[PDB]
Amino acid sequence: SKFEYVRDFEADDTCLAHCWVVVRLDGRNFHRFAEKHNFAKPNDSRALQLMTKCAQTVMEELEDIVIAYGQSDEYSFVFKRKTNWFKRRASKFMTHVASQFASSYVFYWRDYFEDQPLLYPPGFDGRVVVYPSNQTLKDYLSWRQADCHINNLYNTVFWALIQQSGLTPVQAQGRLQGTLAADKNEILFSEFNINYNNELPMYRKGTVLIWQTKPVPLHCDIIGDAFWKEHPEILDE
Amino acid sequence: SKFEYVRDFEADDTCLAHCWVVVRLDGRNFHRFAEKHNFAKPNDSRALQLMTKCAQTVMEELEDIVIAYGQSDEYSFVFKRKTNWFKRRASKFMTHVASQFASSYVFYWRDYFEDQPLLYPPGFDGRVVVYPSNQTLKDYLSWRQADCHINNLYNTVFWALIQQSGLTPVQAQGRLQGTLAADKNEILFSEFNINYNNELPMYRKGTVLIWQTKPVPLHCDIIGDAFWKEHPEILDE
Amino acid sequence: SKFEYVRDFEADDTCLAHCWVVVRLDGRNFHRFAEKHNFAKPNDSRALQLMTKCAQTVMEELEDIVIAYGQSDEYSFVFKRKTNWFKRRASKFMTHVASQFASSYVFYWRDYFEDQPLLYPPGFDGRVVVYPSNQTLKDYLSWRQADCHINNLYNTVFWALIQQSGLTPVQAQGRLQGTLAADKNEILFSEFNINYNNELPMYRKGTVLIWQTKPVPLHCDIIGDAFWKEHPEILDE
Amino acid sequence: SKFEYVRDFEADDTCLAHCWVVVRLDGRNFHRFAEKHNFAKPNDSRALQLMTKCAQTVMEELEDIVIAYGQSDEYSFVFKRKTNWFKRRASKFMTHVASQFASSYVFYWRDYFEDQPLLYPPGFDGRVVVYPSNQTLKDYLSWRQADCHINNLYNTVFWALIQQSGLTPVQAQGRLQGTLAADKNEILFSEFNINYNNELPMYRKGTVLIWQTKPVPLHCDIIGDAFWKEHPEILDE
Ligand SMILES: Nc1nc2c(ncn2[C@H]2C[C@H](O)[C@@H](COP(=O)(O)OP(=O)(O)OP(=O)(O)O)O2)c(=O)[nH]1
Ligand SMILES: Nc1nc2c(ncn2[C@H]2C[C@H](O)[C@@H](COP(=O)(O)OP(=O)(O)OP(=O)(O)O)O2)c(=O)[nH]1
Ligand SMILES: Nc1nc2c(ncn2[C@H]2C[C@H](O)[C@@H](COP(=O)(O)OP(=O)(O)OP(=O)(O)O)O2)c(=O)[nH]1
Ligand SMILES: Nc1nc2c(ncn2[C@H]2C[C@H](O)[C@@H](COP(=O)(O)OP(=O)(O)OP(=O)(O)O)O2)c(=O)[nH]1
Ligand SMILES: [Mg+2]
Ligand SMILES: [Mg+2]
Ligand SMILES: [Mg+2]
Ligand SMILES: [Mg+2]
Ligand SMILES: [Mg+2]
Ligand SMILES: [Mg+2]
Ligand SMILES: [Mg+2]
Ligand SMILES: [Mg+2]
Ligand SMILES: [Mg+2]
Ligand SMILES: [Mg+2]
Ligand SMILES: [Mg+2]
Ligand SMILES: [Mg+2]
Repeated sequence: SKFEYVRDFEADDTCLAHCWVVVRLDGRNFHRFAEKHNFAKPNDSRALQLMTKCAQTVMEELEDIVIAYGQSDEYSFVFKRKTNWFKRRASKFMTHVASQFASSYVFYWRDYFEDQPLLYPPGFDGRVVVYPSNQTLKDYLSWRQADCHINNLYNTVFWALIQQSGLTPVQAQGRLQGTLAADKNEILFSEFNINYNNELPMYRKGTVLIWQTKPVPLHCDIIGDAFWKEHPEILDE
Repeated sequence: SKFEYVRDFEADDTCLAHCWVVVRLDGRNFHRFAEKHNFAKPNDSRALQLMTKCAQTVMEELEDIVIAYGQSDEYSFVFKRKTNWFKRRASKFMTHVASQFASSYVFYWRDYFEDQPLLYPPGFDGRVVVYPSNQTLKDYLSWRQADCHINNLYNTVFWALIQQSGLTPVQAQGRLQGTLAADKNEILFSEFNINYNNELPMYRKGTVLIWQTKPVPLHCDIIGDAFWKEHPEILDE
Repeated sequence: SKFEYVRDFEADDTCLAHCWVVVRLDGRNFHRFAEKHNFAKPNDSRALQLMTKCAQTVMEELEDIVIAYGQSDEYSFVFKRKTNWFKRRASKFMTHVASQFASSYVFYWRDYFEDQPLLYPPGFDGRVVVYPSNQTLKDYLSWRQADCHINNLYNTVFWALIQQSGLTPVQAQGRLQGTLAADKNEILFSEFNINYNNELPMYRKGTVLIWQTKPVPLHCDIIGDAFWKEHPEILDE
Repeated sequence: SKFEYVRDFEADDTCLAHCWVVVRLDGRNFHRFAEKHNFAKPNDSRALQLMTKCAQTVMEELEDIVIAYGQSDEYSFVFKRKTNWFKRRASKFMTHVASQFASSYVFYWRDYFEDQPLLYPPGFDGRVVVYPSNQTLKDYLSWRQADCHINNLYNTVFWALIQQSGLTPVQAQGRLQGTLAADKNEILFSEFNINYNNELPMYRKGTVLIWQTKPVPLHCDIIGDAFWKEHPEILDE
């Protein structure tokens, strides 16, 4: 050797046994990316589906992933809790998911933005997070979907006031400050004749991914017991 | 909130202060990748330069990277020890580097393999490693370059016995087993008239990357004090 | 400051939320300790009760400890899973438990070994371990009690062959090698007229500690659902 | 097994190679302890020497400790950077030091407080901290000694105003608020005829411990190059 001792400094990063491991990817500086690639506000069917695409690439190229959830510039992958893939080394789980996803992005870019030219190669960030119980995991997801629902309902009526109402951003925010759920939902139905509840289920619920085999996308609620009692092969395994 | 508590389970991963942080990327299952994309043995000018390309993308899109080194299906990025980028969160450092690199790969694929068609989107793995001293860091690099030199000298004469000598792999390995440095180096000069020491400096030394501004590639030795006394802006900062 | 920056190098050690934290203490070089303080084989009522003593000291001086279990030169303390004591910093949990226990040992030494003189100050080691589920925690305990039962049944018949049978250690081990449960249990009943099942419940079951208030010691089985259905205030909290 | 799988949940805690490991002990609730055991303000020769005692116990019973430093209710042990004791497992280093120290405390209590009766068994806390360079380590110590010097100079004149000047605490603090170094140092020399610089070197410099063999206590400055150039066997090893 004479130099291989340096390998000793590599610290362990094993994830806690019998726990759900979760890798959450989120595009870097994507606010600036959507700009330069003219993304549709508040939702851009192309983007969401490209992301859902990459997501599947990942769910197929990697392993033990029993579910994924996407929304905005992000995706979460939930590996089977008894996974033994890579000895549960957190560093592996996050870097493979992250790299795979990022190379799949530029790859399938044309399939979704046939007209639009990818200006530069995009960045993504990762992280691993361990959830000890099905409840905590479930809660994690709900935290995400719910985050989605709170952002879409905000952006939908936020951009309708800028575009279809001709208001500068600084205004639309000043006008929506303090509004409740029914508050915004009304500003839509009555101020733009938009019935939120009719919006695409991929904008107000995000995207789910399950095996059916292959990773079939869905836009159903995952916060309610129903979805889970309907799909028990996912958690009790 | 009502669900945001789940965020609390995200464990710290801060890297030890005043230490060199190092991210080392290495292509996944690349043995099978080089196969399907017909890579040249023992070296493939295209591959090495694409890698060196991505590497620069990374050194520009990210920050505080004072040096990089590449070889085979890998690259190491050494961030400035007093870096404060991302509060030294190991998870960030590795996933950005990994994702960026992977998206840049498919992006600039044509520029290097204009003829060859990228068959699928490639995978990369990451990791962070902290080195407490300039000596240990330097040793790390030497470990890499030296690893490079030991593999190239082995593969060069390993493939010359299979290709230009018509030997099955199982043979060439049985014939090289136990050979010393001068042993292989001779099997070349006298059995194929190949003077190893004349081989491309990018095959037997790998690739280095420094600022000159922009990331200029080099193929000089980094194991010898010379290189460092010649470039002190890199370590003593 | 001018020197306080060094405080920054103190790494986080927070234990995973909603998880059972467990500190397990085990006397250092106690084999040599029991020797010099003439401990009774295979059990020494003094030792076990001193340990159970210290254990209570700990359960009172520290907090959120919902249960403890002792045996041989060790004790395990199980903190309430939603504990927030010390922000769940693993380093605190283990060092307080360890120090407290060690000072209580020398303190109450006379109360248990009134005749015997403590020769030197004894050492103890600690560690923290996180268990994600009640099942895993329960399993942990069973692992301990069961370890206890497997050692006591071995030592009881191991020392009866050395003392009451006049056999050198090397022999008694050669004679017990390969024996089953009923094998040793018989070597007792028929070779020394000792009915194992009649042995003190503190030798073959160890010691448990629960609040009743104060930490009341017990010597009942904790591997069987009974104990738990009998004491639900412990886990479901 | 059938239960031993639970052992798998024990996470690694290895300290970074080629780095100074440091265990810092600090008495728990000692403010209340000194009270009940009538400690002398601002310094109590008994306490400081008992602590320095325990400290030596530790430096002898454990290993690779190349130096220690004490002051107030605390002590720091600095293990030799290339130590391999316990595979550098942080959990071991801190719990042994902590337990050993705590049992030695109650043990040698009489030798220092022959008159005073130890009321209850005392608590201590631990932690491990890794320093990458001799400079950072040195700085750590200076941080401690300097902390000592800043507290002793504050307490000395803080208690002289309460005792020898008959002022309630709330006052003495209101009077010392905003004073500089020369400010307090003068309030002494001129208001109580006390020349600080003449105070015991164990009160304004703390305590150091080196091998000479055995752990010989000292009260010299360790912040100045002198001490180190005078003792090079400690760091360059
Ligand atoms: N117009 C448009 N922009 C979108 C859409 N989905 C995501 N984005 C963009 C704008 C959002 O600021 C961004 C996602 O939020 P982030 O918090 O990740 O912001 P950003 O990516 O700048 O931050 P980060 O990369 O995490 O540092 O992606 C979409 O459907 N349409
Ligand atoms: N023909 C050819 N293959 C190359 C060249 N550079 C790298 N490779 C391939 C073959 C090597 O097995 C591989 C790099 O070694 P690795 O140990 O990373 O193997 P592999 O990527 O299969 O493992 P891993 O992905 O780490 O699990 O990349 C090249 O210039 N020419
Ligand atoms: N005679 C006697 N010895 C006992 C009794 N309880 C414990 N011991 C002693 C002998 C055992 O070897 C030791 C506990 O087992 P350990 O595996 O902890 O051994 P030891 O303490 O030497 O190792 P360690 O300190 O963990 O490095 O304590 C007892 O009741 N009677
Ligand atoms: N009278 C007196 N008290 C002392 C002496 N040395 C230490 N102490 C006591 C009073 C100080 O508040 C205490 C050491 O400071 P700490 O910050 O450790 O306070 P305390 O032990 O309450 O906090 P902790 O246990 O860390 O939670 O020990 C001494 O020589 N004389
Ligand atoms: Mg983010
Ligand atoms: Mg983002
Ligand atoms: Mg986002
Ligand atoms: Mg590898
Ligand atoms: Mg590879
Ligand atoms: Mg490789
Ligand atoms: Mg042990
Ligand atoms: Mg032991
Ligand atoms: Mg034991
Ligand atoms: Mg403290
Ligand atoms: Mg204290
Ligand atoms: Mg203190």
